[PDB]
Amino acid sequence: MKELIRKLTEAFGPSGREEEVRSIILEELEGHIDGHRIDGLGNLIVWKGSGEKKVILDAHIDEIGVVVTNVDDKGFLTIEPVGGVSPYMLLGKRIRFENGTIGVVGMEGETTEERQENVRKLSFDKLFIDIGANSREEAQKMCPIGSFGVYDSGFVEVSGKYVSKAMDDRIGCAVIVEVFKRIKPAVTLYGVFSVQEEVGLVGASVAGYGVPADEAIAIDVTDSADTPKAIKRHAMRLSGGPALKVKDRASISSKRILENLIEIAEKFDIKYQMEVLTFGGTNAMGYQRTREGIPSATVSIPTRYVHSPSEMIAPDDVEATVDLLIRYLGA
Amino acid sequence: MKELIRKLTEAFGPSGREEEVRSIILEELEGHIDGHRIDGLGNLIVWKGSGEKKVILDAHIDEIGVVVTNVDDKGFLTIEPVGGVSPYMLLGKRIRFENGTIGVVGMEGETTEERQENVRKLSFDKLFIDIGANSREEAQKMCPIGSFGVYDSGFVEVSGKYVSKAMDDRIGCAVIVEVFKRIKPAVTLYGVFSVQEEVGLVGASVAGYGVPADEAIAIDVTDSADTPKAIKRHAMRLSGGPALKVKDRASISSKRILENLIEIAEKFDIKYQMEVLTFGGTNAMGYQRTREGIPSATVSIPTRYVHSPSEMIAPDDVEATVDLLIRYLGA
Amino acid sequence: MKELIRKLTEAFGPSGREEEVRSIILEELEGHIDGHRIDGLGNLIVWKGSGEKKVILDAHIDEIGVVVTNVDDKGFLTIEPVGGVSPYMLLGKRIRFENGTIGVVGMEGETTEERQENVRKLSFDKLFIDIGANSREEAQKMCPIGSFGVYDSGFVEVSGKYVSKAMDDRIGCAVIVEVFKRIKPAVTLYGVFSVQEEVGLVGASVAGYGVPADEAIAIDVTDSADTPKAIKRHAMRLSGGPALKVKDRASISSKRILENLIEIAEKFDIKYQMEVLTFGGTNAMGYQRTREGIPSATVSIPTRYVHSPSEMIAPDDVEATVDLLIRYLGA
Ligand SMILES: [Co+2]
Ligand SMILES: [Co+2]
Ligand SMILES: [Co+2]
Ligand SMILES: [O-]
Ligand SMILES: [Zn+2]
Ligand SMILES: [Zn+2]
Ligand SMILES: [Zn+2]
Repeated sequence: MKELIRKLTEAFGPSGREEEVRSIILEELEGHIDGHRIDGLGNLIVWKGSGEKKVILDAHIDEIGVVVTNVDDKGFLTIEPVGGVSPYMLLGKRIRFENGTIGVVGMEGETTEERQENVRKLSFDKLFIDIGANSREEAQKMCPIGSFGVYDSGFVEVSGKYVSKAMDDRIGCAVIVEVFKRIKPAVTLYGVFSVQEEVGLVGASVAGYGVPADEAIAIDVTDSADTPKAIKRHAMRLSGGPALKVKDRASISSKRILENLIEIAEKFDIKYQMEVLTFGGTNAMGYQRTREGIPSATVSIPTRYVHSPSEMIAPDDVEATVDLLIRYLGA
Repeated sequence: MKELIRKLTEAFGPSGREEEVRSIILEELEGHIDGHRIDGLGNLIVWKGSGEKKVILDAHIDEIGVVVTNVDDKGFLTIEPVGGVSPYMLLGKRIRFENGTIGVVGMEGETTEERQENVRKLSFDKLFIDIGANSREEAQKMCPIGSFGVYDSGFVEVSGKYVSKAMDDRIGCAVIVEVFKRIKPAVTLYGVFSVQEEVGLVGASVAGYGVPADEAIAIDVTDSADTPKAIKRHAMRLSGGPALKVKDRASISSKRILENLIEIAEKFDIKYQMEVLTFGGTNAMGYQRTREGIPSATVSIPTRYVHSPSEMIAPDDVEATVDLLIRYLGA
Repeated sequence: MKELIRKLTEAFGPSGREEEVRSIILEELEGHIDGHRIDGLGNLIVWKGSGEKKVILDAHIDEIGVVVTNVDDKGFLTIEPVGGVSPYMLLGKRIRFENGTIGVVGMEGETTEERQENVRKLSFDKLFIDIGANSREEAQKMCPIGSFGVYDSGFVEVSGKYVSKAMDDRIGCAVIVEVFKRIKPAVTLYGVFSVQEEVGLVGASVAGYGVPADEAIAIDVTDSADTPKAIKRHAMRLSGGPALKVKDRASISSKRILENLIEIAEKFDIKYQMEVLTFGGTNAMGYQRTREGIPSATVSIPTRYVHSPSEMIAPDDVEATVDLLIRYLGA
C-alpha cells in the first residue's frame, strides 16, 4: 500500500480541479470493480457486488490549496486559499501549480517593524507568489488569475511513519481502493471518490442522490493529538487503530453503525479507538442529508499535522481500517 | 397537559440519542394516530386524517447536552457541548448520563489567579466531570469516551409558571401531542418529531422528503424578553400567546401561513403576538429547503432562560397554541 | 452515618437562619448528652462526661446562601450573598427560600454583547431571581426583602463518594454528633454547634465564653486539591484521612494539640494528613481569642468543590475523623 499512498498523495488535486487524482484512482481500481460513472460535479462512483444491503464508502479526492486572485505590474501573484490552508503554512514554502509552474511564497513588509507586525497577524493579503516573471504580461501567460496550486511537497517514510501532503484525504482514498482490491462483497459496495469536500462538502452532498444506499461510511483523517501539548480534549492517537467518530461539528454518526463496527473489531481482534472531534466536519454530513436521509458514520485515520505539507499517519492504522471494513462488508 | 410536560422534559434525549423521548411520544399517541413510521435517522413521523390539504407539524425531540471526549489517569472526564450549551451553565452543576451515572462539573485552575482568569473567559477546555472514579480504567468502564449526558434538572411549578430542562423543545412536542389527542382533522395531519435540531437542523432537513406536505409549521421556543434588562430588540413575552415568527436567522416564515393563522386567532379570540428573533433558527428552514420547497412557518412558545437547566414557560401560552392549531387544522 | 449526612446537608440553614439545623441536631443527640443550652446568638452548646480536662468540639451549623435585597415593578428579586457564594455558582441555578419558594437565577444583558461582557465580570448587580410573580406586590407577599435562601440541591452518592450542598459544615456537624453517640468520654466533652461562621466566625467568637475549656478543636472542611489542575500549593486529598491543620489565614493550630492527635493516629493506625491552607479560616480563631485564650486546633474533612451546590467528600475520611476524636477524647 506504500506505493499507492505515495502516488495518491503526490498527485495534483485541489478542490475543483481533482481530475488527475480521479484518473489515478480509476487506473488502480480497474479489474476490481464491476462498473463506474462520473457525475456532473466530477464525483467518481464505482461499485462491486450484488448483495441486498447497499453500502457507500466515501473518501474525498480534493486537497486544500490556493488559487491566483490577482497579478501586479512586476509579475507577482496574489492568492486566495482553497479550503482551510493557514497562511503560516505557506511562508517560505513553494507552490506547485496545475500547469507545472513552481512559485515561491513571500511576505510583504516595507520596514523591519512592519514585517514583525505582519507575521504577528498574518493574512493572505500580506502574501505574494514569485513565479520568476518580470512583468504582468509575462505572469499572465504563465499563471493567470484562476490558476490553482498545491503545496510543493511529497511523500517520505519517517522511521516507520508515512509523511506527505494531502494525507487528508488521499489516505482515505487509498483505504477504499485497497478494500475494493481485496474484498469479496456480501453487500452491493459503492465507492464514492467525491469532489470539493474542503470547500463545503459539495461533492458528497449530491453523490448519494442517485445511489440507493442503506448506509454510508465516510473515511477521512482526524486529529492525532499525541504530540507535545496537543489538543487536550482529543483522545485520538497514532497506532490506536481506526477511530470511530461519535461526533464532530458536522455530524453525529449513526449509533447502530458505530455499534456494528465495534462488534466487528472486537470479534476479529482489530484495535480501534473512539473519537470526539471538537472542530471540523466530514462528508458523512452530506449523505445524512441526502433525500430521506442515509444513515451515516465516519471512520477516521489518526493524522498528525493536518492541513500542513507534512501530514503524518501510522501505516498499521491504515491496514487495520482496511481490515475492519472488509470484515464488516465482505462475504 | 402538566403531567405530559413533566414526563417529556425530564426524559433523556440529547442530540443523536433521542430514543427515550421518541418512545414516550409514541406511547402517548396510542389511540390518537392512524399510523407512524421511524426513518433511518430516527425521525418519528405520525399521521391522522385524510383531508386534501396535507400539513406537517414539527417539533424536535433532542435537547442540548454534553458528550465525553477524554478521560485522564485519575478518572476525571472532559466534555464537548452537544448543541448550544454555555460552559457558564455547567459550573457547579450535575450532569446525568445515558447510563444513569451522575457527574459533577468542576473547573481547572492551579492558583487563585488562574481560577479568576479562567472564569473570565470560560471554555470547555477548563471544565472536567467527576463521576467518582479513582482511575482511568474505572472511569472507562463507567462512562467512556462518547457517552452522552444532559442537565441533572427536572420539572417544577413556580407560582403558576412551569420550569424544567428541555422546554426547548419538549414543550413543542407536548403541544403537538395534545393537538393529536384532541383534534378531528380537516387536513391530513402529519406530526414529525425530529432528531438533531440542536446540531444543525439535521432531522428536519430530511423528514419532509417522503411526506407530501402542502405546508409545514414548526413549533419551537423563542426568547421571552420580559426579564430585567432582557434583549431589547425582542418583543416576545410570557402570556402574550403563541408567537408568530416573521423571521429569525434561519428562515422567513411564509406570509400566507402567518396570515392564515392571524385570521384564525382573530376569528376565535385567541391571544397571539408577532416575533422577530435576532439570533437562532428552527426546523422550518429544513422543510423550506426540501425537494421543490415546502412553504413553512414557525409558531413559538415564549420561554425565559433558554438553554439553561431552568427554562420557563406560561401554561396559558401553551394552551392557546394548541387552540390555535386545532382551530386552523380541525373540522 | 449516611442518613444523618443526608438529613443535615439537605436541611435549610443559611447564616443567621439556622434554626432547622439546630433542631435536627438536638433531636439526634437525645439520649447521648447530659444537658444543653442555646445562647443568645443561637449557638447550641451540649455536654457529656465529667473529666478534669474540658474540650470543645465545634462545627458550624450555617451554610452559605443569599438574601433578597430589593424587588422590582415586575416582581423580580435582587439578592446579596450570605457568606462566600460566587455569582458564577448561581447562573441558571435554582434557590430554595426559607418559606419553601423556589426561584430561578437569571442574568441581565440588553444585547448579546452586554451579556458577554457581563459574564466576563459577573457580579450580583447583574443577577436577578424569578419566583413566578407578575408584580412587585405579588413578589413582596411571596418573598420580601430580607428573605433568605440556599442552593436548591440535595444529597447523592456518586460511586462511593457523597455529594451534597453544605458539606461545609454539615459534615463536621455529623462527625461531632457521631462522636457523642459512640463515645465514653474521658474528658468533659462540650459540643458547640455554632452559628454564623460563614459571615465572620460570629457564633464561635462567643460560644466559648461561658465554657471552661482547656482545649477547642474545630471540625470543618478543607480543600481537597486532587482534581485536574487543582490548587498546586495544597496537599490535602480525598481518602488521605483527617487533615490536621497547621495553619490557614485565620489561625495557626496549637502545636501541642496537633502532636497529641498525631500520637493518637499513630497508636491506633488511623490514616491522617497534614494541612496548610493558603486562604480561608475556621472557628478555631474564635476560641483562640476567647477570654485569656483557649488553645485551639482544626481537624478538617477534605472536600472537593467547596462552596458549590455539589461539595464532595470520601466517607472513609469522615469515619477516620470520628475514630480519631473518640480515641483522643474517650476512655
Ligand atoms: Co481537510
Ligand atoms: Co435549542
Ligand atoms: Co464555608
Ligand atoms: O477534511
Ligand atoms: Zn478530509
Ligand atoms: Zn428548539
Ligand atoms: Zn466551614
